[PDB]
Amino acid sequence: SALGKLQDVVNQNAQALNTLVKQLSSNFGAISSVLNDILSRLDKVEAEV
Amino acid sequence: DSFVIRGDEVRQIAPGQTGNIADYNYKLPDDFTGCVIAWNSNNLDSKVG
Amino acid sequence: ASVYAWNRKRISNCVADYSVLYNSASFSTFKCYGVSPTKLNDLCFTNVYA
Repeated sequence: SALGKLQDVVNQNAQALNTLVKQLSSNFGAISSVLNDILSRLDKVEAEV
Repeated sequence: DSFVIRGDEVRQIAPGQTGNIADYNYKLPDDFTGCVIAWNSNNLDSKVG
Repeated sequence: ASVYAWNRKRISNCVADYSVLYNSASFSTFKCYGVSPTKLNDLCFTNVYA
C-alpha cells in the first residue's frame, strides 16, 4: 500500500488507453462502430456520410 | 453534352447513378460541377410507325 | 394481400440475385435503408422476410 503514488501513475495511464481503445466500439451516430460494415454495405455517396 | 432518352431514364443523368444508361451510355463524374437541363420532346422527336 | 392484413414469406436456404430486382425499371419505387441496392449482391443474411 505504501507505493500507491507510483501504482496510481501506472493505473491512470492504463485507464486512459483502455478508454481510448473502447471508444472504437462507439457508433457516434453512424450505422456501425465497425468501418468494414459501412464499406461492405454502402456505395461511396452514402458510405462517406 | 446533348442527347435524347425516354422520360424514365432522365433520373440516371446525375452523379453516382447506375443502370444501362448511366453505365453503358453516359456516365458523370462523382464530383461533377454543372447543370442538368431536360425537356419533353414528344412533339419534336416521336414519329408515326 | 390488403395493407391492413399484409402477407409475409420467410426466404431462407437459397442464393439470391438482387441485380434482377434493382436493374428493372418496372418498379415505380425502389428505396433501400441500411444498404445500397448495388451492394446487395456482395452480402449474406440469416433470413429475409418478404
